[PDB]
Amino acid sequence: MSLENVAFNVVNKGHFDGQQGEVPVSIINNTVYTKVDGVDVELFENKTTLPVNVAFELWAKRNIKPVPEVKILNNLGVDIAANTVIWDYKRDAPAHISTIGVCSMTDIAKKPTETICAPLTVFFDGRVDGQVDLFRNARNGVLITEGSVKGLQPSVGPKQASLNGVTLIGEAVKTQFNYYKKVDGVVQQLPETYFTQSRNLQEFKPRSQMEIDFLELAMDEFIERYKLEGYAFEHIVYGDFSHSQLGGLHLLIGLAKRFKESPFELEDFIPMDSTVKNYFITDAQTGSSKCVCSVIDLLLDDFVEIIKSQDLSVVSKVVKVTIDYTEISFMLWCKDGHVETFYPKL
Amino acid sequence: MSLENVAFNVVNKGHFDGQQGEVPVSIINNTVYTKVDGVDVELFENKTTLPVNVAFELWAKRNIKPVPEVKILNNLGVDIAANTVIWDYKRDAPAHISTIGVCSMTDIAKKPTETICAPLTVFFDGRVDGQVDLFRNARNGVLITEGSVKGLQPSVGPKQASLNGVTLIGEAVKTQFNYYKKVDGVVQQLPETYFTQSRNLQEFKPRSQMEIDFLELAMDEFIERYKLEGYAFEHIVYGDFSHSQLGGLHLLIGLAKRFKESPFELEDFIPMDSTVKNYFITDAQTGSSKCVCSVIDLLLDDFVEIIKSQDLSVVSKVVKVTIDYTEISFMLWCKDGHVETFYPKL
Amino acid sequence: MSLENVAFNVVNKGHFDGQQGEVPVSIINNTVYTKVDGVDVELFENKTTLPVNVAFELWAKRNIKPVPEVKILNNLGVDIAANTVIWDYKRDAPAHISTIGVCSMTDIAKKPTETICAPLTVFFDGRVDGQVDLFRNARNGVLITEGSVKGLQPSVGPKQASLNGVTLIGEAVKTQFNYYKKVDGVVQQLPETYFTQSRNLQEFKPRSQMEIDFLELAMDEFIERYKLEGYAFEHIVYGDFSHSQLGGLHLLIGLAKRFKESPFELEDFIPMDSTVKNYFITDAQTGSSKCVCSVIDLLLDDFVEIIKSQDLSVVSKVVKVTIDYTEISFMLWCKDGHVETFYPKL
Ligand SMILES: COCCn1c2c([n+](Cc3cnccn3)c1C)C(=O)c1ccccc1C2=O
Ligand SMILES: COCCn1c2c([n+](Cc3cnccn3)c1C)C(=O)c1ccccc1C2=O
Ligand SMILES: COCCn1c2c([n+](Cc3cnccn3)c1C)C(=O)c1ccccc1C2=O
Repeated sequence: MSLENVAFNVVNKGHFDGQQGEVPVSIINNTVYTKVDGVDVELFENKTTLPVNVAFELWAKRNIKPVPEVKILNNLGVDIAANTVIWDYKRDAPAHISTIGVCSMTDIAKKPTETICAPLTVFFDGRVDGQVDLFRNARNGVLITEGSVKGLQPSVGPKQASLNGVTLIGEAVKTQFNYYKKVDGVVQQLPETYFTQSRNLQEFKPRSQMEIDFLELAMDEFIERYKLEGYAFEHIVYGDFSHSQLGGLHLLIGLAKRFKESPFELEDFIPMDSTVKNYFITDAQTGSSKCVCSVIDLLLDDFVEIIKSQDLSVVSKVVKVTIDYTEISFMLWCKDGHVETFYPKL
Repeated sequence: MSLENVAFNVVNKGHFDGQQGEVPVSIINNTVYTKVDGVDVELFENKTTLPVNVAFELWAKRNIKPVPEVKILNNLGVDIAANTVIWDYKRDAPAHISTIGVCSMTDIAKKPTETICAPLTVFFDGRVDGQVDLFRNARNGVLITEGSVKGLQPSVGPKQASLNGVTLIGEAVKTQFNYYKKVDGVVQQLPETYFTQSRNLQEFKPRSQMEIDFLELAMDEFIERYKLEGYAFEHIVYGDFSHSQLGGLHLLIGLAKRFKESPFELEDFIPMDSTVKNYFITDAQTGSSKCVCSVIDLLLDDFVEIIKSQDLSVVSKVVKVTIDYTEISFMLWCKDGHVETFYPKL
Repeated sequence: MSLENVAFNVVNKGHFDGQQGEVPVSIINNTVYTKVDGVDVELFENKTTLPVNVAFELWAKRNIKPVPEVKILNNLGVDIAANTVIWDYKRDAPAHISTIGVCSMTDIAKKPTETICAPLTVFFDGRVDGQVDLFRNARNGVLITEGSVKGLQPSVGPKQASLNGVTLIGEAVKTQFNYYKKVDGVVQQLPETYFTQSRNLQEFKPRSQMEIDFLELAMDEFIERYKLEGYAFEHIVYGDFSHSQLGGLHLLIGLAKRFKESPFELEDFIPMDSTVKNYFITDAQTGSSKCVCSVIDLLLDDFVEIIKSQDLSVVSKVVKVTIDYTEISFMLWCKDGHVETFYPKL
């Protein structure tokens, strides 16, 4: 361990790479600086709740390969990672507060076989040599692999993974993982799940013919083509901006469509990675706004499947949907056999 | 009062909504965090000169309806608001340092009828029940309403208002208010005033045929059409970029026209809401710059009216114009019956 | 000296201009505020390693004329400036930690003729009266002028200079300087040098017919036209995104071409001004990434000249090129008389 050594690696290798060497370091203002040719240059600003120098080290020792999005790990109940740091780029902080064989200040253990780790769900990366076997010996754990594991039934994970804070479907690298989980020394069967698409509002990319049609076509043209009469897409997806309180607008693709033609404000008042997000929206054009707007990025085809697979005979009820391996509650309101609204409740 | 309760509301409702409940809270680094599933998530970064936890509470209890822009309130001499917080999004801080019936740390009173409030100009919102009557009983105050008040002559305010930091002309909600003011227990007659348009440089929207022509047409074509020869629009509005010191460029629409074709730097060295703004501009293309460039966003039609309504017989003089209810001083330079320049002086 | 006076100047003149007057000032949170109509407004946030009030003063007293880019001054070995502050906008801090006749807290001297300055390479600005003569009397120094100096052989500097953080080729102002340097009281002959173009990725402007062709034409079309077969532009300039480790992509123009069609992430892990830059790149489309990607912004014509002026008979060797007056090392890899790669090594 050495602050100056960590700094040397960041300067010379872009991250911690176990290289020998030292550079001069100063710490002020929750910030780490290094001296370059007689002047101080900022290397790291600490936005975590850890000590500046500890956060610096964990950031430097972050996983720089494609890794599961934090929301996936959280949903599977991961407490800690084996011999790596999953950096949470949404929070600009470590996904997990403790480590195993990374950093002396945050380590609870050097190896995941230590008894302190037993009650924790440890994340194992099958791409790293030996970690598949560690998962077999672990009481509680989650495992990812690129291929088959002998004697374990896989769960096909999302297409996308996070690489240095960039969520992408890898072409030059593999981002689709098989998932395995153990609880109390017993291999679990992971449930059937939809997956969120983890897209952003600005450069929203469609991933189906339906989504291409939605973005290109007008509202009534689209609803007609896919026979979505009575499912209240006008409200739920397209959004209603007629009243002071903004109605619906619960699918990300719907936001992307409007943002294209008419910008608006999104306040991310809980800035973290989560399967579904709450935003305080204010529509700049109309002045329609709402304090808590639940937004989820499902493939529109998946959302259509879900809403078409519900009974529409009651006024209001909770609808449970497994998304990203967690149970998301939706509220379904109907009237005379038609949907009034269908939105996630967090 | 309760920090944890305020936090609960922000997490669950997006703002303070008087709901019961508590969440775990940590305060570090002038920042408020809450614990979500074993990890700390940032709720609020304090950029005010108040204590972090006080600023947090005032922000949470901000007015989330369309409200007057801070510049309007400042110009009318408002010192404090009755039973609400006008959040200043330009400064990312409370518009007023004291409160009435909001927060125990900043309250000077629970109700505006208390004698401490007498010398202060209190802001009353007629949309809130009872506040019209409080204004009648108040010695010093400013009132807004959507409609008529019995026995009071109104002043028609700006078309636009601020909703959650977004200045807009409301369609789904009403943003145009009637204004009333009292001084020493006497109802004032508010002066005839122009209003600034409160637009931004990037997505500048024209609001007249003249403004559409200005943006579309070339300089000489426009000046010809509206017979603006001798009023020196070339300098004042379009701007002169021939010399090291940038000449003119005092209307926002003029900046918007050039930014469209040729980007430049604007240093907002006094970041606050004000009827007219001073910027340190540097033109990227030419290298023409000026330390103090006074810029005001008047409707071009209004600006044309003002400059055409002046005597042009003297070399230099001060011209007073009521804008946003305050007296803005302009310097008018003329030569042989022609304008040389006409710009606001702050 | 006076904090309140410095603040008065910033408020009234946009920078320090030696005007008399005072405004109320508060210092909290490494931030300087001033009181305007009963509310605090932020004037300056300190991002330097100096005391907040010292950094404020140096920033206020920054040079607001076109000045050499910091990388140029660093390369020429400048330690200090005579009677001015070169503000480093890349680091948001003073380029030099000490001053001469600027600020009482940072001054080592009032005038550069003081004996403390003898071992330091002082930067002299010939546009300022008397400083040419000070350079003649100085033991160690660097001088810039707009025109000829009697009895000194000039070095023609870059076309571009920095004006208030904006690098530009001046039209309304002169940005091309003659350079002179003295070491141990002896005038030096500055070496023949290429210059970097100091452009940015987003609004990349071509400055030759070759560069226009590169941006417009496809890869194979361009390589054919300029007979660049065997120089491995496919790898070096255009970049290879086929493997998990990103190959090549060492010219800024190459990044600009791809960013146009396909965005990517650049982590500037040493945020300073330097002749060549190291970035941690992650390609959003492919997932191809690399921790240390050396990038230099040479005019493509200059880069073509350099690579065509090398012997290609050995497997690997270091190639030294004078750029921005400093020796930049390139690694040249060849195979059977063809280039494999040619990239800067820092
Ligand atoms: C309008 O209230 C009458 C009964 N009702 C409610 C809802 N809806 C459906 C709907 C469809 N489109 C637009 C608006 N509402 C109806 C018909 C809600 O979705 C709702 C959500 C959260 C709290 C309460 C309610 C609620 O009471
Ligand atoms: C050039 O000085 C000769 C007299 N004069 C001055 C002005 N103008 C008008 C003008 C019109 N277009 C471009 C430039 N100036 C003239 C003709 C100013 O506007 C001015 C502003 C602030 C301080 C002083 C002056 C000032 O003295
Ligand atoms: C692939 O290794 C076999 C020998 N070699 C190496 C290089 N190249 C050229 C090349 C051209 N295009 C793409 C990739 N490489 C070859 C042929 C490097 O550039 C290099 C850079 C830094 C450290 C080591 C090496 C290195 O060893």
